[PDB]
Amino acid sequence: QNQIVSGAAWTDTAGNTIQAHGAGILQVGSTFYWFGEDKSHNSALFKAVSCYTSSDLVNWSRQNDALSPIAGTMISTSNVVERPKVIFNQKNSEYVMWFHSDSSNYGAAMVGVATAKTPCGPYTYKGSFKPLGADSRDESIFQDDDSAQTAYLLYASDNNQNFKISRLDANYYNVTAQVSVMNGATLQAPGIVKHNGEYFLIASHTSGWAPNPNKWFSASSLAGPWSAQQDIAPSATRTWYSQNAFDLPLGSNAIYMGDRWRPSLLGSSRYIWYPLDFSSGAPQIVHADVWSVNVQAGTYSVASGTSYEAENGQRGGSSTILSGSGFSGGKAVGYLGHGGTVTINNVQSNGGSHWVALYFANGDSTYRNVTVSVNGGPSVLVDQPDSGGGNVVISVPVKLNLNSGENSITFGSGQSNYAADLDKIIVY
Ligand SMILES: *[C@@H]1O[C@H](CO)[C@@H](O[C@@H]2O[C@H](CO)[C@@H](O[C@@H]3O[C@H](CO)[C@@H](O)[C@H](O)[C@@H]3O)[C@H](O)[C@H]2NC(C)=O)[C@H](O)[C@H]1NC(C)=O
Ligand SMILES: OC[C@H]1O[C@@H](O[C@H]2[C@@H](O)[C@@H](CO)O[C@@H](O[C@@H]3[C@@H](O)[C@H](O)O[C@H](CO)[C@@H]3O)[C@@H]2O)[C@H](O)[C@@H](O)[C@H]1O
Ligand SMILES: *[C@@H]1O[C@H](CO)[C@@H](O)[C@H](O)[C@H]1NC(C)=O
Ligand SMILES: *[C@@H]1O[C@H](CO)[C@@H](O)[C@H](O)[C@H]1NC(C)=O
Ligand SMILES: OC[C@H]1O[C@@H](O)[C@H](O)[C@@H](O)[C@H]1O
Ligand SMILES: [Ca+2]
Repeated sequence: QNQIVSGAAWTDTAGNTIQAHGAGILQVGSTFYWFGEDKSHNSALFKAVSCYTSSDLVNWSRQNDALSPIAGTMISTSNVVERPKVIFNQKNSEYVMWFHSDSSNYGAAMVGVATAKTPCGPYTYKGSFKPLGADSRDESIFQDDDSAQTAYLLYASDNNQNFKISRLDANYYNVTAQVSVMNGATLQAPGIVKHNGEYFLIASHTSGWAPNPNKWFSASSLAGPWSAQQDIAPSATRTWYSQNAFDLPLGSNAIYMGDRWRPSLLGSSRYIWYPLDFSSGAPQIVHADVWSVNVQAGTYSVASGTSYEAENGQRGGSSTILSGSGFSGGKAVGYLGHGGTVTINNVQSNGGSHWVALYFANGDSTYRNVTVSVNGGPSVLVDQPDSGGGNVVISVPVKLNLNSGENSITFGSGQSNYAADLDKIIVY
């Protein structure tokens, strides 16, 4: 049944908001382990490397925290611990965790290591350092599938200007040699997945918390040469408002796992997971608002839903129709909220709880929100991130309770702040 619904608030088996940002994924046997920053405290300072497990990548269960602060050290609560990655060391039968270990102004620019014999740990800190003497901020660990299972650190170096790939020693404890450097790449948030014997690097450019168009690069060796940057998503959408975290191989394709960073409320940062489809020979995000993964078969199924054009709705109050090449049908409804509404009618449904995808444009740099009322019911307030332009449409999901047969859905009523411009909705 379960569904990967990007943008919705995800909850563990305990009903608590998952707090595993900067995802790192490890698969011991039939269990998946998801590692991330715990951001419960709405701050970038360190609180925990969390630990969640699952058997099918949707139903997650929060274990003990795999790494926890230590006062007077550099994994203390005055420091920063980002993007935990974990591979398994066959030789030592040992789980080695890498992370970006830094100071609160990111001037320290180090890696940190920790080990444990249990996948979810807890892990003991072995210390932090500059890899081969150089800056390391955003990083990732690639485990090759050669016989030695050689591991590589991927990291943004020299104040994020030069992207580097270096080989890990046979213990995964330190870096033995450089392999590759892209000078002036200003790449961060890296991941690598190996597909058809070719290495694909995925990475953001550097733009603070602001999402930018993430890029793919390929090479037949980790040393290179690497292809020039290409898009994994439509450029205007800024990776569908997200930033790469982990790229997990899945059958003959992969899953793109990104974070939607909310700097002003970091705990509430969302998880953006999409099929990464290689049918063209290269990774492309499949913009699936709702989709399912069958891990055992390495397949994904993209749920198909029904589109309703916001402009075919019934406007109320001071809402308007707007025109733009970014809108589906060429139109959207503006001036929603602050006295303007639109009701979408004859939304057909077998009844129950249905994921509905609100397609909108938000030209501001800050969040808006919209009220959503089904058949005159009490409204839920749905968040609307900055979209990248009044002509750029991304989508957020809201789970709604419909009746069998004909429903209505009302946007913008009972809110004094303007909402974002509604392009359409897709009822799954
Ligand atoms: C729903 O979206 C609206 C905007 O679309 C959000 O309203 C904005 O809300 C913020 C925070 O509540 C307001 O901020 C503050 O303004 C006061 C003085 O006005 C200032 O002293 C504070 O430092 C802060 O900046 C902001 O005025 C408001 N802007 C607009 C245009 O409405 C609202 O917060 C969202 N609601 C939810 C539940 O997320
Ligand atoms: O804001 C913190 C947050 O955002 C990301 O990245 C930023 C930081 O890693 C930061 C560290 O100094 O560097 C940003 O990059 C600029 C660089 O692009 C510019 O040209 O020069 C300055 C030199 O001071 C700086 O290096 C980067 O955007 C991370 O993705 C996220 O995890 C978190 O750290
Ligand atoms: C976990 O989610 C999966 C959906 O694929 C399913 O087994 C069920 O809904 C959940 N199981 C439990 C025990 O909560
Ligand atoms: C790795 O080597 C660095 C030198 O850059 C050193 O500072 C650090 O302590 C070493 N750590 C381990 C675990 O070998
Ligand atoms: O500020 C009020 C207006 O702002 C515009 O940017 C938006 O496209 C309109 O639909 C309306 O919301
Ligand atoms: Ca439209």
